[PDB]
Amino acid sequence: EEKKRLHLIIADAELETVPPEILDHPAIVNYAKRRKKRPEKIILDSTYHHAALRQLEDGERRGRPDIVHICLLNALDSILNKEDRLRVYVHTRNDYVIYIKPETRLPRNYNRFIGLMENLFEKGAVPEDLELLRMEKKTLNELIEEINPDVVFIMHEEGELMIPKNFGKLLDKFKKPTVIVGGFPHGDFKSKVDGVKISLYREPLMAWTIVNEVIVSYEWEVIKKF
Amino acid sequence: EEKKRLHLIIADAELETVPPEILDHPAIVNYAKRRKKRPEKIILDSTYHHAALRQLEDGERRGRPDIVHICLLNALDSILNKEDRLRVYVHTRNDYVIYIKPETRLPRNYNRFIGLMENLFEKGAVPEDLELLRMEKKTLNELIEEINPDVVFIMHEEGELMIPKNFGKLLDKFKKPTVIVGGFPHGDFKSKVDGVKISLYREPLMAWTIVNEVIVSYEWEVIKKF
Ligand SMILES: Nc1ncnc2c1ncn2[C@@H]1O[C@H](CO)[C@@H](O)[C@H]1O
Ligand SMILES: Nc1ncnc2c1ncn2[C@@H]1O[C@H](CO)[C@@H](O)[C@H]1O
Ligand SMILES: O=S([O-])[O-]
Ligand SMILES: O=S([O-])[O-]
Ligand SMILES: O=S([O-])[O-]
Ligand SMILES: O=S([O-])[O-]
Ligand SMILES: [Cl-]
Ligand SMILES: [Cl-]
Repeated sequence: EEKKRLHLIIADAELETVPPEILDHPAIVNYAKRRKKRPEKIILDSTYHHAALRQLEDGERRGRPDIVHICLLNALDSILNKEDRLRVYVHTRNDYVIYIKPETRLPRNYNRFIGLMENLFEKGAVPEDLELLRMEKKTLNELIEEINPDVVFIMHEEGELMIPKNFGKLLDKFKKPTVIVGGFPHGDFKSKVDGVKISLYREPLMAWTIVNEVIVSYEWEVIKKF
Repeated sequence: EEKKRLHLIIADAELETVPPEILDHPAIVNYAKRRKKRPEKIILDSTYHHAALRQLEDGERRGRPDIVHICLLNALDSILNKEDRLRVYVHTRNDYVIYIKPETRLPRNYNRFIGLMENLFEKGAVPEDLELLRMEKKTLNELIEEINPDVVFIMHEEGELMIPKNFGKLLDKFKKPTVIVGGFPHGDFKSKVDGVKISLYREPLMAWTIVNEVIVSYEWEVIKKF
């Protein structure tokens, strides 16, 4: 825990159980009936639950646990992760953080991932002994305080434009760089924290693409055998 | 169609409708009843269908359409794709090929992706006019013949070890390099074609990780503004 590592936060993520406001919406009730599950225990998924989101605040961007899934598959299966050069976290839109042990094997199947998220939200930590995933009430600033990095970067389409290769070289100049990528499909961050905004392209990209550019660019600097 | 581009083939992919042999397996019948769908029309998914795979040849590696989904999300959302430097194809374990127009927006949600695959397998091309996805009976060699590349690389854990950065530099020395990545979770390729085997790491990696390493490494060579 003294070697250089990237601390990557997928932040303001659209990962939540079904909003209390819409628990009785027919599309929710029908879905939960079919799944034989209590609605309040179910992970919100706009693919199934869109009809119920029409009237919800930010309804159009909520319920995107797919973004976290694909980001985490990309991050945890990375060479950077295997070389013990990555720590990854999820901060959700409702100010919960998920801590992930680096050795975690995330379900490749999305539906199995959702099942895992349902278990995590219910029990607070999974599995019982290992606690490969652990969740608690926490703001993005509180998380950053815990990491105590020497620099915070916020990946932002409007930030300082950098060639991805060059951003990797920049990250390798720090001991404990934190990079924040939004876990939401469009719009602004909800959590304004101090950090350096960095663009890698002058068009919007998906979170997983940004994850890949950052991780791969860093890999080729920080792993001396590369 | 004269600029350098990477032609990326996700090959021998575990993407198929339910095997004829197991259509009457209870786990298949129950699943298809629940989905109100004809079993033969359903995409095989080991997450739901594993009980029926126990006795099938290669049962343990079949029904992994998740691998294709995550590979294609990674490929199509890439900067390389946006710069018109990528052509991507799927060749399946049953000798079908899927051609993908570069502008295709793949469903981010896995279950919506499966629905799209069901439609594609049924109709041969989707959507009706656009034909962003098109499928036909075809071997991997026949596909390579169509591409007519100046080099074929086969990403293989046992191949010539290369630093990913350096493989990108190598790819940029060709006009029309084809790269093959297996779309199967473990084991050997089924389709032996002529090509140069390249390892990027001396441990096994998932297909999507290899996809990211290849695409990102190439990007930083082939896109002159990088
Ligand atoms: N062009 C871009 N450069 C850098 N980060 C980006 C870009 N497009 C999107 N992102 C990041 O991905 C998230 C999801 O699109 C955004 O909240 C942001 O963190
Ligand atoms: N270490 C590796 N180097 C290169 N390609 C690999 C490696 N591990 C797996 N692959 C590729 O990913 C596919 C799925 O693991 C394999 O069939 C192969 O194409
Ligand atoms: O059955 S309820 O606890 O999901
Ligand atoms: O990893 S499991 O979801 O196939
Ligand atoms: O209803 S059957 O055609 O899937
Ligand atoms: O892109 S759709 O699957 O959310
Ligand atoms: Cl929540
Ligand atoms: Cl098939």
